[PDB]
Amino acid sequence: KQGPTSVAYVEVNNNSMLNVGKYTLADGGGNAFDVAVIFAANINYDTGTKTAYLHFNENVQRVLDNAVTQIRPLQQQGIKVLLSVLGNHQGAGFANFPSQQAASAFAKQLSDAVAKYGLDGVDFDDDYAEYGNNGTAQPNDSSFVHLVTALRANMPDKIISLYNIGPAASRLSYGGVDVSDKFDYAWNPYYGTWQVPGIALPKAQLSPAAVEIGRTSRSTVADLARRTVDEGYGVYLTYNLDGGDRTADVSAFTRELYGSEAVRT
Repeated sequence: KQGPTSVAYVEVNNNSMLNVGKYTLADGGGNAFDVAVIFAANINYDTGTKTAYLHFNENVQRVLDNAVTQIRPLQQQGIKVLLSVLGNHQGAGFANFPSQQAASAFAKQLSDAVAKYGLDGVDFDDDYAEYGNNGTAQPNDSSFVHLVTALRANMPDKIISLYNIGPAASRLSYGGVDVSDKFDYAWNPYYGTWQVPGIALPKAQLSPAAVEIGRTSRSTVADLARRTVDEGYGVYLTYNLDGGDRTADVSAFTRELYGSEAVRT
């Protein structure tokens, strides 16, 4: 196969991670999706100890517990599985850790979870942190740099991506350390639009295109996939892959990115 890296987010509250592996190319049998993102674990905040901590809801916990049936088969077929981490309305976000020491401890929780569940990496979606809640601080400009540096050092051979949104997303430099190059990819969160991420990564690692499989018109899925290839960008983002038969929607972009329609098992 040859073309941009395709990513699929799955809201595990309602959908199965396995749907991502159901799609292959008619010509070649290659994967229609290269990366699968578990959406999403959380950054919670313990008001008592004034410490943020990683949290998994019932659904997230459940698929993680069942890695052998939910994640593992996706990986055997060559799809990389990432755990997305999102804000949870508790004031703590990726941009307000009080110190390097504090961000590092959270980064360790991340790498420990990735190691413990055999994941390929982590995705950051600094949304819903609702900074300030529970007496927390607003975003500062070293928190994220400290979090990313520590994580990258914890799992140097794995994936770390950025969902381009929120405070964290524009706090990539501090004290001479720009953490842009510690990200493997970065992509646009706005479905049905082309918005190039600001992060300092080469075209090969960015996805200005964003689509919601099923919602975005197949004509826009296609125009976005086409511009991706035309402009030379190396990543393409699909959000909310569900269990319906989305063969036509996947083919919309696979024909332009890879030159083959998709088949679904």
